[PDB]
Amino acid sequence: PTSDDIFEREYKYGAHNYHPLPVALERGKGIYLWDVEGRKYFDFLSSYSAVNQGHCHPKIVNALKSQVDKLTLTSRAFYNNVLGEYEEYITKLFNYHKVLPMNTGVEAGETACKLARKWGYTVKGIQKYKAKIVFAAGNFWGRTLSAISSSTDPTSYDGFGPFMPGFDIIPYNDLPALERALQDPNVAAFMVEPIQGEAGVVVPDPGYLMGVRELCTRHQVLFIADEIQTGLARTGRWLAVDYENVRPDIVLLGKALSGGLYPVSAVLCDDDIMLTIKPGEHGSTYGGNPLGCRVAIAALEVLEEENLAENADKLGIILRNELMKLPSDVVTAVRGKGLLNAIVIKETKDWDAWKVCLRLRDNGLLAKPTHGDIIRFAPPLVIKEDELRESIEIINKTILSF
Amino acid sequence: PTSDDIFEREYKYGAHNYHPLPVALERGKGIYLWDVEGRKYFDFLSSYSAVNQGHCHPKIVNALKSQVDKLTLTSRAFYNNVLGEYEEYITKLFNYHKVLPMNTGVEAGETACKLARKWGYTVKGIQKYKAKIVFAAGNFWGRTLSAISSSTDPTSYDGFGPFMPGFDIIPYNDLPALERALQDPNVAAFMVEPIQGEAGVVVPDPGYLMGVRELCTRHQVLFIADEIQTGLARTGRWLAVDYENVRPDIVLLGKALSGGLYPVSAVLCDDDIMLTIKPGEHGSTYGGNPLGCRVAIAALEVLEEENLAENADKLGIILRNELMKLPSDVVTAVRGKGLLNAIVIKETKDWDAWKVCLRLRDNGLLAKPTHGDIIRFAPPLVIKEDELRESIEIINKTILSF
Amino acid sequence: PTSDDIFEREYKYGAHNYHPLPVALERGKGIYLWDVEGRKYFDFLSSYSAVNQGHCHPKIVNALKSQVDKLTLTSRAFYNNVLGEYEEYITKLFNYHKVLPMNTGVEAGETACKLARKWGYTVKGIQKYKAKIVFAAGNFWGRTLSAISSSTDPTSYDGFGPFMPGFDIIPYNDLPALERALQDPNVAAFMVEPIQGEAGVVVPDPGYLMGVRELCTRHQVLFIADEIQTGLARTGRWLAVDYENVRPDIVLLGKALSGGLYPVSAVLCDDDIMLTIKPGEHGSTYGGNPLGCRVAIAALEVLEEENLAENADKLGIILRNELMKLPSDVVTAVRGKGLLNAIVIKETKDWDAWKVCLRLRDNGLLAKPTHGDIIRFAPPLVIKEDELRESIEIINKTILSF
Ligand SMILES: Cc1ncc(COP(=O)(O)O)c(CNC2C=C(C(=O)O)CCC2)c1O
Ligand SMILES: Cc1ncc(COP(=O)(O)O)c(CN[C@H]2C=C(C(=O)O)CCC2)c1O
Ligand SMILES: Cc1ncc(COP(=O)(O)O)c(CNc2cccc(C(=O)O)c2)c1O
Repeated sequence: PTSDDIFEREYKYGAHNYHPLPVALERGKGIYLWDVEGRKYFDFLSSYSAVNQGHCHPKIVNALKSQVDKLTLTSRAFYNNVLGEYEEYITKLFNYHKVLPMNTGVEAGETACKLARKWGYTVKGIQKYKAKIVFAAGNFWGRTLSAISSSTDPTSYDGFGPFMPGFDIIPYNDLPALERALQDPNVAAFMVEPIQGEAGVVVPDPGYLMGVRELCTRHQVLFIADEIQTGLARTGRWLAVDYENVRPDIVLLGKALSGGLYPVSAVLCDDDIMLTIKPGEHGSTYGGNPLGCRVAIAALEVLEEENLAENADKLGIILRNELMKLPSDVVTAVRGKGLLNAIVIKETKDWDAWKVCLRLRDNGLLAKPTHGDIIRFAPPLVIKEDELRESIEIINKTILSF
Repeated sequence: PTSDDIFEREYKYGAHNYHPLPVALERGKGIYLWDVEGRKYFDFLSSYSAVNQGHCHPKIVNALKSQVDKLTLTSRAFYNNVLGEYEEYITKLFNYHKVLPMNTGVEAGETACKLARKWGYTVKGIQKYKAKIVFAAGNFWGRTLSAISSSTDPTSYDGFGPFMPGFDIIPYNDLPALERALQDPNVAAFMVEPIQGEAGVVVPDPGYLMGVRELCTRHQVLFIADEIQTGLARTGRWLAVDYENVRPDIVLLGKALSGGLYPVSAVLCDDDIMLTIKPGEHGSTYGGNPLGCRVAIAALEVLEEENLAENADKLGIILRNELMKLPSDVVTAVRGKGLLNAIVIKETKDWDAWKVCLRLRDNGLLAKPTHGDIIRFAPPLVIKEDELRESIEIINKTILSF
Repeated sequence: PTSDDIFEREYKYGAHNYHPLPVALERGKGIYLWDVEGRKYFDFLSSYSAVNQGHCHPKIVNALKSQVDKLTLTSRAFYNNVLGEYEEYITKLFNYHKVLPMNTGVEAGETACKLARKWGYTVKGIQKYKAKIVFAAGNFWGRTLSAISSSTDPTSYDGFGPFMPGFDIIPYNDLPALERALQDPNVAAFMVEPIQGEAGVVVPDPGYLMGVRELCTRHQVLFIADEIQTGLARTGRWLAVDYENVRPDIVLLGKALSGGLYPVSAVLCDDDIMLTIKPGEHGSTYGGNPLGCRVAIAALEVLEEENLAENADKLGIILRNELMKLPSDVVTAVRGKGLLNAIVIKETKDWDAWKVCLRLRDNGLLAKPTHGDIIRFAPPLVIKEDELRESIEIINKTILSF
């Protein structure tokens, strides 16, 4: 019942794999969240880009409610009338031959690694089990053994047994390093985030994505774009990669694909790649279930109908321009695209990002630091200019109160 | 004859592999340098740590002058009376069984890689040509094909053909990454600089070197310490690694080993490692020549007799403490050990490190930026407190004139 | 103090990467060397062609002595008044646009490989990292990982980890093999020694160098001539390649470039090749230092003023003609050009080249076998006919005493 009671209970019956910001939410609608004491807050995290369409979006909620009375899961042992409709929809929306439905973001990543590997052997001709996938330092795509194996962050891999072989890491936003890495004919793919979220919203230099595409094509290497956090209007486009008109070989979607109402994930690619996996060689119990498909279609429609991409683009500019007005002795950097932004706090003797977020919380705005001194600002794409302007002032006062 | 004439001539008859600070020196003594116009300057670069003992140190100069009239080079085909004297001296000074004499820093590095590899196969038992050497990102140990192959800096490797296999790179100042890397039994060694010079004087966290030593020992991996720039009193100790009482398996020395009077390099290690290389398997025409050995002995004696290490330690503190008094909107960071220091210039619309160095030059102090916004401050170890204090003020005025 | 004490000391404190001829020299002047017991010897090795001008040549010694009191090293971070003077001198002497100054022979070689590669990509248009450099079997250009990678001699490469990719080897003195090799458009250069020194003074057939030049030009491949041992009057010309009037694309000089007083190396080529390397892409701490430049200028002047080339040519003929008078059951072959010569000892049950060299030593002449049965005879170019005649008799008696 009480925030402290809630914290207390979780601490007793739940694993301590997290250290959340001490706020106990019980309701959320649009850009707002309310804790157990009734206090309202601006959501400047969007569940890590999962609630782009805002919390409990009516249209998506309706889709869930209508389908639950009909069918929720049959398993892929049999067909369900909804999946194919969703598949046709998403493949045409993103312009790819097929889609492989999964549940979580890591799963989409695993699927991509399996597609890349399978393709490397069956199509590229790499000798069995000598295939490698290159990743960029600072990457974050999940918590599976394989995912943490490509991580350069000790917090993800330290203490977690022997790691997955075949994973090469190179610096991010580095075309020369990529080119150097692609000299090995055993490389099957390169997986990259158009903008690294958890690394601290690190935006690569303009031309980077074009370079990656040119390099991968030239060396017969698959370009896997992890758009699980940057895609679906978040950065101001359907896919962050759209900013440079780049067409990755494989695109990974997740989070906002369901508006935060169901774990839905997707991996898009053409037949020459997708069909390397035969019947019975890959799957998931919940992947492609009826319920998740209806919410996915609805979540995608919301993004389309409400032109959330153009909104994100317009308002992001304002957000960044205003944030840049803050004192350099305070905010050392402001970066992002669309509504995926972050500020770098100059950690000193007294203050730090956590403290800023605690006080920010006290002033009605919810956010969390990514790397101790980096604070992410990513409010639902349904936010309005005035609402943005109000939150911006909450950020200003908090920042200027230390 | 004229500075501009000098620049002009070099531009016409010399390769453009450099873009030096526009100053044409013709004389140097101790901490001072004089250009062709007679203008005196404080040397805050020390020829990249090669003139620790100061320019044209009388004692070293005498050693060179006496030996040149006797013998300079016989080649290693025959013995010369000087080499063995030097060997006994340096091995006992640094407490290692033997020393392999070479000329340049890269050569010492190459020798270490060859020792590591040879040892990996003959002693560790690694299968022929599967041995790997791990390096830390940001490393810089020369310009040979092999050296640039371990580099993460595009300026060193871009455009320079296929690279040397067997070189693994991990982040610097990262014990978890090292440990993860040492899981491969094929790793023969880990080469690290106690403090990365060219990376921008990046000092690892206290305990790092102890961790590296513990990790290497535990995994039967050679710990190669590149002390070519941090050693010989530069950081305040005979070897920077002395700060944590760590004993690397192989130590690389160069630069100041001759006071800047002759290219002399050295690789120190015990018999179990050194003796893996048999007669006729490694060498150099000039390595271990009589002339270089006399200057080397003299250069080492100067460091000892004049207690330059303790001086570097004492004055470095002052240098850093004073530099830290500068405005944060100007100097964003000050780092170093002994007289190996650097400041990070907040590059803005108007100013940058090059400009600061140009004006610094105009005010009588010579220094050069390492990475566009990083300026190194490393004056000869023979500098005095008042002289340091004077140069410090030259730095202050220049910094505060923008 | 004693020869055996000297051998003993080195064996204890120095790496065993060599097995020199048991002679402990302490002084050398001109063509003579004196050991610790005062015994005088004729130097028939010239420090592997490093002391062409004779040991401790007064003119070169003076140059070193004058410059040491002024400036020795500033580093390439700043300009020094001497370098440009030397550059203008050497470029005009050899008739090439520019010169890239380095320290050791291998470094000049590495620089050439980097120039060839860089040129291959930026000017020839070879795809990134597919460029190859062809070498001739029996080649020897140093001890770096890259250098040993082109070696066909097990003693240089065996046990030294994975090798450098992109290095193709073809038989020496073989135009058809070269032509066949140059069919691959990815070949950027061909590095050759006009006469292979360490292979055992193997002189190619007349017309070979002309063929190489015609072939390289026709296939847009750089002709890199390693004149580090054959150049600077040693064979009877400024460059051994002068014998056929061939102009290589890149010329490598070293050893005698300083008369054995300082490690000085040089790589000469025109702008279209030299300028492919931009500022900050290649260098060396000691490369182009003031001290080395003065000795280099002096060493070159000595060669010029004293007409050492014509002397080497004249006396070499006498040396070879006399050596050929030896019994075939003893000396199976006599070869060379200028003062770069060698005899092939018919190794039998009792005698061998080492033994001949040991007894030769006992008779006052110092030489060393290159490949067990090949003995090199290369005395300083300052030798006189009578002195040569005397040494020739020492060779005769020794050879005829078995
Ligand atoms: C870019 C990216 N790709 C994949 C994933 C993994 O998605 P999930 O498996 O559905 O979580 C992510 C993860 N995004 C975050 C998850 C967090 C969490 O574990 O609590 C925190 C922060 C980001 C991303 O980012
Ligand atoms: C730490 C370290 N180790 C080796 C070397 C290479 O030694 P050299 O072959 O003697 O140069 C260096 C190089 N230091 C610098 C060299 C240059 C240059 O090539 O001009 C510039 C800056 C530093 C080390 O730093
Ligand atoms: C033809 C040639 N090119 C380059 C080199 C290497 O120069 P270095 O200055 O030694 O780096 C050489 C090496 N010449 C040599 C012959 C015998 C023995 C040695 C040695 O002891 O390593 C060197 C040649 O020949």
